[PDB]
Amino acid sequence: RGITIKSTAISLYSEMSDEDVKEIKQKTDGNSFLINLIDSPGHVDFSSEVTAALRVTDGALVVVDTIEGVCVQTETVLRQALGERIKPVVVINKVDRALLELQVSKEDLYQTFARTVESVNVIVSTYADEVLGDVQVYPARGTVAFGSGLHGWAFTIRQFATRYAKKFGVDKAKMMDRLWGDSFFNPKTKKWTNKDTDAEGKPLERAFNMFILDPIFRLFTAIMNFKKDEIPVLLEKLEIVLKGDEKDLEGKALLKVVM
Amino acid sequence: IIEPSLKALASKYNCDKSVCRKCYARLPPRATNCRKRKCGHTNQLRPKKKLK
Amino acid sequence: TYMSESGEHIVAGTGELHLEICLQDLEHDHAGVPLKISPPVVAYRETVESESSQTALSKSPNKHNRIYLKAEPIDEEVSLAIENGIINPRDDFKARARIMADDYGWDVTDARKIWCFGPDGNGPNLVID
Amino acid sequence: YAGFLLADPKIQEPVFLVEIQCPEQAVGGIYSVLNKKRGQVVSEEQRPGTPLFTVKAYLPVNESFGFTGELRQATGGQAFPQMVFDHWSTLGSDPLDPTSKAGEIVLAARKRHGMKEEVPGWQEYYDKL
Amino acid sequence: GIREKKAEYFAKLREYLEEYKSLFVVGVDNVSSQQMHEVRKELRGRAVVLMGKNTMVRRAIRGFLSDLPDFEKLLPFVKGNVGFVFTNEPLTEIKNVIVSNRVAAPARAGAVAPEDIWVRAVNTGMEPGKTSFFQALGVPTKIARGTIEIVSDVKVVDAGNKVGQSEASLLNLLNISPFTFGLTVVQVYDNGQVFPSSI
Amino acid sequence: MKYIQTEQQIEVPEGVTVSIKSRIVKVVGPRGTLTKNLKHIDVTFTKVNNQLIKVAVHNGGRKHVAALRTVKSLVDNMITGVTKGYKYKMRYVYAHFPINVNIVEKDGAKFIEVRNFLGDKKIRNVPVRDGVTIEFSTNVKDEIVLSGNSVEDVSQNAADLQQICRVRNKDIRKFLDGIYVSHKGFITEDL
Amino acid sequence: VKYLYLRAVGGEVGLAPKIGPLGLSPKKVGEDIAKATKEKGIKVTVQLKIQNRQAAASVVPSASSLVITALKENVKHSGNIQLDEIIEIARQMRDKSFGRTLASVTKEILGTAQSVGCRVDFKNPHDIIEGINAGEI
RNA sequence: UUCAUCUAGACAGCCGGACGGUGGCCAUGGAAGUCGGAAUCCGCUAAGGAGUGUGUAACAACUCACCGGCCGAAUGAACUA
Ligand SMILES: [Mg+2]
Ligand SMILES: [Mg+2]
Ligand SMILES: [Mg+2]
Ligand SMILES: [Mg+2]
Ligand SMILES: [Mg+2]
Ligand SMILES: [Mg+2]
Ligand SMILES: [Mg+2]
Ligand SMILES: [Mg+2]
Ligand SMILES: [Mg+2]
Ligand SMILES: [Mg+2]
Ligand SMILES: [Mg+2]
Ligand SMILES: [Mg+2]
Ligand SMILES: [Mg+2]
Ligand SMILES: [Mg+2]
Ligand SMILES: [Zn+2]
Repeated sequence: RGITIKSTAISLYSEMSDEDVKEIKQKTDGNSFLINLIDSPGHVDFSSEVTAALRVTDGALVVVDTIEGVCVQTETVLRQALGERIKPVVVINKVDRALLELQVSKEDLYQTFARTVESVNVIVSTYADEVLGDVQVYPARGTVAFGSGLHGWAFTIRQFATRYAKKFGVDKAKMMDRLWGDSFFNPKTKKWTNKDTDAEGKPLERAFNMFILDPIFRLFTAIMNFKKDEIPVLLEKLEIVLKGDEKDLEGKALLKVVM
Repeated sequence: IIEPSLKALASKYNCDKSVCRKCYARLPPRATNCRKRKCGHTNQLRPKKKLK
Repeated sequence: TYMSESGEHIVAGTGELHLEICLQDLEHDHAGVPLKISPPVVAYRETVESESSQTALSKSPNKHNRIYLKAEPIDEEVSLAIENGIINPRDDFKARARIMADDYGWDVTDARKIWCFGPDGNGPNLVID
Repeated sequence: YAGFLLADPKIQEPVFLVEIQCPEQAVGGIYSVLNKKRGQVVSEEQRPGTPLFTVKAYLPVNESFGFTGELRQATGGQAFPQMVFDHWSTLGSDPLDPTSKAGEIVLAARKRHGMKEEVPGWQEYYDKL
Repeated sequence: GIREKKAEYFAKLREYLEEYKSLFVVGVDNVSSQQMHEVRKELRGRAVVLMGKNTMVRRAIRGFLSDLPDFEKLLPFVKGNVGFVFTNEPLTEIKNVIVSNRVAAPARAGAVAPEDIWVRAVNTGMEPGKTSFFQALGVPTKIARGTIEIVSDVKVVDAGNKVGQSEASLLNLLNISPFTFGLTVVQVYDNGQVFPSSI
Repeated sequence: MKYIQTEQQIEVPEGVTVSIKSRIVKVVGPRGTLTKNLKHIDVTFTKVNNQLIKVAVHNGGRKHVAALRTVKSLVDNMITGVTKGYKYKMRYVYAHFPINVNIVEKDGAKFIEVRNFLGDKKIRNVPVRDGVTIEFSTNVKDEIVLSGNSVEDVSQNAADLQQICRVRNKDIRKFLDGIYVSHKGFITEDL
Repeated sequence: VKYLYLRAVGGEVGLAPKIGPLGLSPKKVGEDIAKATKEKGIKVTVQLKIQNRQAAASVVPSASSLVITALKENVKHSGNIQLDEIIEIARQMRDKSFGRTLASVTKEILGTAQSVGCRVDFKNPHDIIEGINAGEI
C-alpha cells in the first residue's frame, strides 16, 4: 500500500569529516555518530505510533512537501513534538515536483520556501515550550534542507558556503547570511548590496538564486530538453563522474542520477 | 491556488449566475426570465448554488 | 477491546482505517480464525415518566387471587444512589430508610418497607409494600 | 407490566460526553455535525495563546456510529473527539408509536430479537372485575 | 407630503439665512454619520449646520431674491455633496475646527490607491497566526518576540492601482491605512462677501 | 404601437469620414476603415452637418424601434474603434497546472496555442482573427491582450480563447481554471 | 501603552484567559478584582478593565440597561419600578451620551430604554414623554 | 383597469453616508441588528429598521432598505383579456 502503519526503528552508524564536528555547539566526542532513527506514519489514525516514538526520541526531522506546503497533519505532529519538548529541524522535500509540475522559476521557488518556513515557525512559536523558547528554525541557522528523497538528493546553505571558501576565496561566515534573505551581487559591479536596491532599474537576483539555484535549473532544462552537447560540458565546471554505460541514457532518469 | 482576485474573476463567469427552475438553463445573475423558449420564458428562477 | 454492556465483543479503534488494520490483523495473526463484524448494539432501559393513571388490576390463572398496584418513577437522584452504592440491598433498612427520607423527598415509612431492588437484586428499581 | 404501561412508558438511551479539540478556524464544522446527530453543547473554551478551542458536548451513543468519521470530514481532519458514557436520557418520544423516533428504535429492536412487531398494548396484563 | 414636507424645509432655511450673515459651505463626502454628530452642537452660541438636496435648495433662495436679493452671490458653490454651517462667531475659529476631525479612512475595500504604498520593517506586534495575511502578499514575516516582524520593506500596492482585498485586509484588518478623510471648506460668506479658504 | 417617427443621432468626430450607399456603411478614421452591411434592418440615414448623422425609423413597431438604437450603437462602435481602438485583456486562472500560452504559425497561421490546461496533454489552438493583434503583457503575470479596431472581431476572438478552456467533467465552481476576460477598454486608452 | 479592553457582564464574581494570557495576568486575580467592582451591583453590567502589564483596574462602565435594573427591584423581568426622579439620575450618569443637546433628550433615551419596566407609578414610558417637561439640570 | 412618483429633479445606473442610547428585554453552552420569542422606544438627524441580506462559534467584516451626490424627462407597481 505504500503507507507506514507501525512506526519502526533502525540505528544508523555514520561518520563526519573533521571540520564538521568542530561546529557542533555542544560537548561532543570523536567523529563517528550513532543515529537512532524512527520512521513514523503520517495518517491521523496512527498518531498513537508517533507519540509512542516521540516519547523515546530527542529531536525530530520534520518533512514538508514543497508543493503541498505545510499541511494539517504536519501541524498536529508538531504539537506532538513541542508538547514532549523535542527540538525540530526541517527538510523541505519533493522539490523536483516544483520544477516539473509547476514549471517554477528561481524566485517563484525561493519565495515558496520562505513562506513555508514562516508557516512552520508560527507553529513552532505557538506551542514550543516558553521554557526553551528560542527553538525556531531558520535556513541560515543551518536547520532547513531542500531536495527530493526519490532522486536521493538534498542540500543546505552551509554546504554551499563551504564550497565557496575554496573557489572564490572568501570565508564562509559571511556567506550563510548572504545566501539567504535580500543580499545581491551585481556582476561587473563586483559589490554586494543590503536591500533589493534595483540598481537604478533592473533589480538583480538574491545570492540564493544566483549561487545555489542557478546551478540546478541550468542542469534540468539541458537534460529535459535533451541538450546533448550542453550536458557533457556541464561535466567540467562541476566535477561530476559520468561513469560509463550510465552516460548511455536519454534525459528523463538522467536527471535523477546526476542529482 | 488562485490569488483571490483571479478567483473572484473566474467566479464571475462560472458561479455568479442563476438557474431556470424549470429547464436548468444558466442565466445572468440578475436576470428575471429564462431566455429559453422551452419553459415559456418563465420568471421562476433561483441562484446557482455557491459552493462552500 | 472489552465486552459490550450488551455482551458483544468490542474493538474500539481510532478511525475507519485504523479499525481496518486492527481488524484484518485480528483475523490473520492474533486470532487466526474467520471473523464477523457488526455495528455494536446499543443498550437501553425501560422506564415510566408518570404515575400509572389507574391502579393495576390483574387476576391470576385460577380466578382466585387479584393484585393491585400503581407505578411511578424514582427521582434520578435516587437511582444514582442505588447504582453508586448508597442504597444497598445488602444494607439493612432504617439506616438505609433514614438516608432516603431526609434527602430525597422520601417517606421513611416507605423506605423501611422496601422489599427488593431490581434487576439482579442490586438494580435501581424498587418495590414498596 | 400493566401498571408500567399506564405510567406513560418511555425509554432511556445511553448518552456520551464528547470532548473535541479543534482550532477556531474550523470549529464551525463541529457544531454542524452535532446538530444532525442530536448533539447538545455544554461548554466551549479557547485554550489561551493557542487557537485550539475545546468543545464539550452531549452525543447519544445511539447517534455516535459513523460520527467521528462524519466529524473529521466536516473539520477537514482538524477535530479530535474523545468520548465516555455520561448518563441515561429519557425520550419524550412515544415508545409504542413506531412513527416517533423511539418507536423506530423499539420496532427495530423487536424484529432482530425475533418477536412480534409492535408491543402488546396495556389492555393485556389487565383484568376487569 | 406632496410639497408640505419639502416646504417645512424651506421654512427652516430662511430662518437660518436672515439670522446669520456669516456662513460656511462645507464639502461633506467620505464623511461619516458619526463624524457629523461629533460637535454638531459645538458652539451652541452661533455655530450651527444644516443640509439638504441641492436641487431643492436652489429653488428656495431662487425665490428669496424678490425679498432680500443679496445671497444670489452664493449659488455657484452648491454643486455636489456640500452642506452649510451658519455662524456669526469669529470666522477663523470655525475653519480650524471643521477640517480638524478627519476620521482617517480605515482602510480600503478593494478600491483605488494614492501612490506606491509601502510596508516598513520593524516588529508589527500582531500575534503569529495573522501570519497568513502577511504571506498572502509576499512580505517575509518572521516571528521574533511572540509577534510577527516584517523584514525587507516592500511596496504592497503600486502607483494608484486597483488594490485587492487580500492587500486591503492586510492594511485594513491589521495595519495603518494611510488614507484619511475629513470635511472640507469650499467657500465662506460674511455679509454678502464670498471668501475662499484663506485664513 | 407604430411610433410615427423616432430617431437616434450619431455624433461623428473630426478625423473620420463615413459613407452610406444603399445601407452599406464604410467608416474610416485614423486607424483604418470598417464596414457593415445593413440591408437587413430597413432604416434611413440623414447627414445633417458633417459632424452628426440621423438614423430614423418611420412608422415603426416596438421591435423595429428596438433595432434603431442598436444601429446607433453599431456604427458608433465603428467610429470609436477606428479612432481609439479596442483592447481586451485576459488573465489565465489556474490552481495547479500553469497554463502555457504562446503564438504559433502553420502556413502563416498565427494561432493562440494553449498547453497544459489542467494538465491536459491536448494542445488547444485558437486562430487569431484578422485585424486583432495579440501581445502578451510584460510585467503582469499571466495576462494576454487582444487589440484592434473591430470590437466584434477582438471580442469574438477573446470568446474563442475563453471557451477553448471550458473545463469538462468536473465542478466548475471548484475548477475555476480557464482564461477569462479581465478588462474591456480602448487601445489609445485616453478616455 | 496602557491596555483598554471592555469585558462581559455578571453580578457576583462570575473563562476569559484566552484574551489575557499575552497580558501576563492571573486568571485568578482578574475575577477577584472584578467581583469588587461588581458591587445594587448584584445585577448584570458592562465592565471595562485598563491594563498596566501587571495588574487590572476593574471599572464598571455605566450601562443604560445596568442602571435601570438597579433602580428596579419564568423570566427574571423585574419590570416594576417608577421613580421618574431615579430615571432622571441615570441620564446625568449617561455623561455626554446619545449626543443629546438637552438633559431631557438624554432622559428621553434612558426613559425609552424601558423595554420592560414601569416608568411612572401607574404609567408606561414612551407615553410619558410629552410637554410633561421637567428637570433641566 | 386601478393606484402611485416627477423639473420643489422621479425610474434606472454609478457614487458618498447607512448612525448614537446599545452587547435594548426574556431566554441561550454561546446568540453583540442578522437560530428564536417578546418589545418596536428614544436620541442625533439630510437619513439610517432596536434591522434587508451575506457572514461569525460569538463579535468583526461586507449588504440593503433609508438619505444624499450625479444626470435631466418622463417613470414605477398591482391587475385584466
Ligand atoms: Mg494512497
Ligand atoms: Mg497529492
Ligand atoms: Mg437512529
Ligand atoms: Mg444508524
Ligand atoms: Mg464528478
Ligand atoms: Mg415633468
Ligand atoms: Mg432615487
Ligand atoms: Mg433614482
Ligand atoms: Mg439574536
Ligand atoms: Mg447571527
Ligand atoms: Mg415603548
Ligand atoms: Mg440601534
Ligand atoms: Mg455590524
Ligand atoms: Mg428605492
Ligand atoms: Zn428555462
